[PDB]
Amino acid sequence: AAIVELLKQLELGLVPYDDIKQLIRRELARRLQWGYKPTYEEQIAEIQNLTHSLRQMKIATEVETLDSQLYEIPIEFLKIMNGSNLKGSCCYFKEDSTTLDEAEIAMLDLYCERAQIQDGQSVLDLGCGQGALTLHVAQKYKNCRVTAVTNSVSQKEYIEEESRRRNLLNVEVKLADITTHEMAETYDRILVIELFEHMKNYELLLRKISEWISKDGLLFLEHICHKTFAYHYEPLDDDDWFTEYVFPAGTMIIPSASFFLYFQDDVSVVNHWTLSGKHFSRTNEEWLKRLDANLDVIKPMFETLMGNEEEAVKLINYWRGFCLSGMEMFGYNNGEEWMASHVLFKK
Amino acid sequence: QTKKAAIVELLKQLELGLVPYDDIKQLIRRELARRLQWGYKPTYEEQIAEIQNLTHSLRQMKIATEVETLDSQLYEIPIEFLKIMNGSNLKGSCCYFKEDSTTLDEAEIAMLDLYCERAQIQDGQSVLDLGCGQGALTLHVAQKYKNCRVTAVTNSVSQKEYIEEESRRRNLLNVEVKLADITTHEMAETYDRILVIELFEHMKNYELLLRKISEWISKDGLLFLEHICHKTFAYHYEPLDDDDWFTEYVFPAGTMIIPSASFFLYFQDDVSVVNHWTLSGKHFSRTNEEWLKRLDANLDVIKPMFETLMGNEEEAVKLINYWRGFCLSGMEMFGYNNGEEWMASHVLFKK
Ligand SMILES: Nc1ncnc2c1ncn2[C@@H]1O[C@H](CSCC[C@H](N)C(=O)O)[C@@H](O)[C@H]1O
Ligand SMILES: Nc1ncnc2c1ncn2[C@@H]1O[C@H](CSCC[C@H](N)C(=O)O)[C@@H](O)[C@H]1O
Ligand SMILES: COc1cc2c(cc1OC)C[N@@H+](C)CC2
Ligand SMILES: COc1cc2c(cc1OC)C[N@@H+](C)CC2
Repeated sequence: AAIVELLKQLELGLVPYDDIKQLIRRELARRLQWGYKPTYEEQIAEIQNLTHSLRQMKIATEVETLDSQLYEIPIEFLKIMNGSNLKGSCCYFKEDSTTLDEAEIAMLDLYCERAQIQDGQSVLDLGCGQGALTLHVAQKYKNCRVTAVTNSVSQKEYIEEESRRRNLLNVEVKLADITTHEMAETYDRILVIELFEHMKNYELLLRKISEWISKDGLLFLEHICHKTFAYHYEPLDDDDWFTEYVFPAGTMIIPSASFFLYFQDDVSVVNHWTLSGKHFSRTNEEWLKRLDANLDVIKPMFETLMGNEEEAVKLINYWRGFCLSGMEMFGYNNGEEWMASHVLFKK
Repeated sequence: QTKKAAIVELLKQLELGLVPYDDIKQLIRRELARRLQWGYKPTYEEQIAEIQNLTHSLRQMKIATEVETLDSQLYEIPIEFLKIMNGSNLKGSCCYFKEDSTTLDEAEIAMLDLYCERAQIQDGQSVLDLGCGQGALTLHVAQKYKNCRVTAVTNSVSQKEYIEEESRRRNLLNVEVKLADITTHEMAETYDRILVIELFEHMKNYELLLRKISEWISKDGLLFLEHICHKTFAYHYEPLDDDDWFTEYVFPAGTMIIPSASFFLYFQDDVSVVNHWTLSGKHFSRTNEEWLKRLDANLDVIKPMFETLMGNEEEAVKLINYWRGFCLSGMEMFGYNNGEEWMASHVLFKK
């Protein structure tokens, strides 16, 4: 009700950044109050309830209404906001000199390091995005056989096209929905960068993925998380505007750092890392600098995409919201609440 | 320099029973505080990396070290002493106090019931009790699941003693007891439910131990585990520094590990976690406290017993204050910060 006018102000870009950030922190602080429990017994039971609950769901509900609101994004826009590698996920900022572009590379190298990728292997990039990791792995290891899987077509066409121009003869893009796709091939490395947040039955999904791992192969998983608790992105109450601010409810789950430790039926954990929230926070902060600095080019292309001025404005302030959501959320408490998690699995 | 010698004087005062209970609790809390400080990390990244350093280093060890010198200093205790210090079932592990007026006996019973609930024992099952102690669980499960066939495993000639005798004395078919080093025991038998109550703390290489135990699980069988823990970090029970007198006060060096509550989540190569609970440190705190009350109230019968077992009053004194420090260590460690630091973890595994 009284949030209906806040959402409207945010749409019209009336609320300045300082004010936005503080209103967001208020919402985060309320989420921590909600998520943290007085006794560790309860805290653990809340993870046990969510794990058991997801085990009676389908691999992912509402699969490509997610992929037409987001992910079917103009390439030309993502080239403005994202870095050169078009990484649509956490980047890694070692030092403060670290630009967005280096931060992209740093994170991608770390993946290859931590997934233990060697020149002649089959490599599978599930939820490939704009192909940042696929192209990286292809340029880096000439004899690797990379297969990037997406359900989008704007993504598929770009990666295919980009391979050709970068002259990467070892990339293969496969258009499919992973929730229902079955493939009889098998791979030495499987890589999943921030896909699981959109899915539900991690048991069925990891059972499905476990079979695409050849013997002695490995599955590498990045997911954002909270340090301690886990939850569906669903409003706390009548006053929570932040949860559905950017992601439409039902599209998102925020795992605990330990979450997929509870899903080791068909894969077994080998290694586990986490990584400060300040990394994704700066990533978002550089995505935001990128919008605001290129408004002059963004407005006219938004203005033609939405044949309209009623709405070119709402879409630009949507993307600010995205950025400021990630900036403050993962930034919260010097990066020690919401953060990223890296898990390495064998069969 | 003199702080090394200050410590050794403290240790002998404790052996001689010259330090009042409150002074002991105060000093223990100071070490505890310092372990928390050494344990917690300023970034979560460093915290998780610490768990990985330990999970990985254990995988290169053997299943257990100091095995028979653990069965000698501890776990070969005269039963006559245990019936005084422990409650009716001689449970030498965490009991469950739901209400402020829960007795020790009641509390033993409540934990034992909770094990059967969480391991989902059912009247027609084959049950293996690894590291059975004085068989508090074996006898309990045996009793009113008459068509179970409980099997207890111990490397302690004194523990095989008491169970076999007290199991025919209560007119029980089911109970069978085997004397074996679990570190080296192989067996071609196979069980619907394997219960492990506070055994792993003495082990090292958990990947090798759990590989072995899973081979003893029947199809659709379960593994139920209890281990004490700290909620966040894990560690070998080795001294922080030279001023740490508490870490080796009770348990011999290199015989104990304190896992994180999350620890065995990382040892799932041959088993698979189905459920996971923790349980407030107030239960084991209160348990150790009820044990301590039972000592002091029966010094009249414990003193001659310890004289008879030792050869001289000097060592009988040292021994009774040993057991006091056992229970005091337990009280303060697990009751620390209202029981939300050191505590008990329950894990249910399938094959
Ligand atoms: N059900 C599904 N089937 C196939 N691909 C999916 C999918 N759901 C989401 N995706 C893809 O997975 C990606 C998750 S966002 C991650 C982007 C990319 N992995 C990167 O690192 O930059 C989206 O870009 C989308 O293309
Ligand atoms: N290496 C080893 N092999 C077999 N048993 C061992 C062992 N190390 C310790 N134990 C046994 O494991 C138990 C740990 S104390 C727990 C006692 C019992 N489970 C109870 O709850 O009452 C003791 O009985 C000890 O004798
Ligand atoms: C900006 O906030 C978020 C950004 C992203 C994610 C989650 C965010 O906040 C929870 C998920 N990744 C899959 C895509 C990027
Ligand atoms: C009293 O402190 C402890 C008691 C016991 C344990 C650990 C204790 O302190 C860490 C372990 N169980 C195996 C045996 C009982």
